[PDB]
Amino acid sequence: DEEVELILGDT
Amino acid sequence: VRIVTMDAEMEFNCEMKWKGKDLFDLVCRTLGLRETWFFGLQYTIKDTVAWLKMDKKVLDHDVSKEEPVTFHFLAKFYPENAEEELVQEITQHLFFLQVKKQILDEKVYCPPEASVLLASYAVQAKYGDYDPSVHKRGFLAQEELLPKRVINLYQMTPEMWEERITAWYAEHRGRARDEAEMEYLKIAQDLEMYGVNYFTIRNKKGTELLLGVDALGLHIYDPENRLTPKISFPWNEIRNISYSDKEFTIKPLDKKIDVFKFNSSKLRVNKLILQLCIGNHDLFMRRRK
Repeated sequence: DEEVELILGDT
Repeated sequence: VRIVTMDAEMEFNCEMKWKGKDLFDLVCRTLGLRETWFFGLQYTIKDTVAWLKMDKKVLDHDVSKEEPVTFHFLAKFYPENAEEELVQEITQHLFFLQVKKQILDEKVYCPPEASVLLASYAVQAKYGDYDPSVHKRGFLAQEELLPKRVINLYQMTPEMWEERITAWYAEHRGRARDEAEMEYLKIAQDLEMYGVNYFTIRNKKGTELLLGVDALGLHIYDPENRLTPKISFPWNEIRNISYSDKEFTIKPLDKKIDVFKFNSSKLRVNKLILQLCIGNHDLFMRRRK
């Protein structure tokens, strides 16, 4: 279970 | 390997060092399929759907090595507007068949009147123009045109149902097989459960809820109602999604709305969710570029 982050868009 | 589509079955001689992208491209070239981004190759582990990774070894996957080794070619993601986004008749046809199957198996709720209209377009697609000299009473009797739930909601006999469907069928005269299958898709894509991936989750309190993931965003449902979400997070309305341990957290692009956190136990599921998220967000943005 790896840590994941999704950065959606640009701001 | 054995590649199973909705209407057809392929057999393939695969080289041991080939990769998902190879086997996928092979199936895609074989089908004449140029819109590849909607699709994937499916096997299931332990009651959970899994998809073939493009950059990873084919035999490295948890797929049963026992021959033949079997993958189902299926749409992973769904367009927002089918008529607009599906250019090739092949892609349209693949969607039509898979969606129709979901509806007949009650994976996607369809109400009775809509189900009859859908059945009528499927009949138009298969049999062409209604011809009373060709098609007489009993001609649909061995077809499965309707969800069992719709049939059970009424006392109607097969011939009563045939009459309701034929009544609509008669009015479709002049539509080609592809136009009929597209009229089917235009109706189906407005169904509320259409193209939604459902996952059992739990919130902080431990209340069991449902996570949906689709082309428009993320959605939280009461388990009893898969039609209307209690909360929706449109893709262009979310700053980030975060995952660590058994927990997800959804951070809104507006700081004045609370973040939503939930627990999902099964690990394989959690990857699927992230996959689906990334995939759907990507497609959401590229339609707007």
